[PDB]
Amino acid sequence: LPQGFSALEPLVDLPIGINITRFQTLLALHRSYLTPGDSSSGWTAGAAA
Amino acid sequence: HVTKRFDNPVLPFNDGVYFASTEKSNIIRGWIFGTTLDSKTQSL
Amino acid sequence: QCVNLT
Amino acid sequence: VVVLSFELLHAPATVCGPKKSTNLVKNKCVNFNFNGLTGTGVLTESNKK
Repeated sequence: LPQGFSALEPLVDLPIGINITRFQTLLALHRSYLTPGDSSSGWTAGAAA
Repeated sequence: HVTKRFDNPVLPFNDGVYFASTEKSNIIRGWIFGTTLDSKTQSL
Repeated sequence: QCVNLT
Repeated sequence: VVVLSFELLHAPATVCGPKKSTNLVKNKCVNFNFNGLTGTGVLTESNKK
């Protein structure tokens, strides 16, 4: 990670007043002509950390 | 891709989460928030 | 609309 | 016939009545209400942002 400084500005505050307990991060998938294009184990993973 | 890295399990939410994502391909799209993660509760 | 990875 | 059901809950409210705006005035040590700040002073201008 970098050694700079963080200074996060607020985006928006939407007040929904619901209980939030669990969360999940939405990723995305890619289908190539070098893979079956199935929705199981053949897709382009990409690089992200 | 090498192998087959795609971890993304369910994780508990604690007050304040710092999400730092190093992206060049913008693979991460959105996030979901709720309690039971099914059409049985409200979910954002 | 559900399909699961193996 | 139109019947209105007014509900007031413990979720953040998001509908309410309108709000007025007053004429611009300078050089007076008078009272002002900016977002709820009731203050008394001369409303001069400034250069800083």
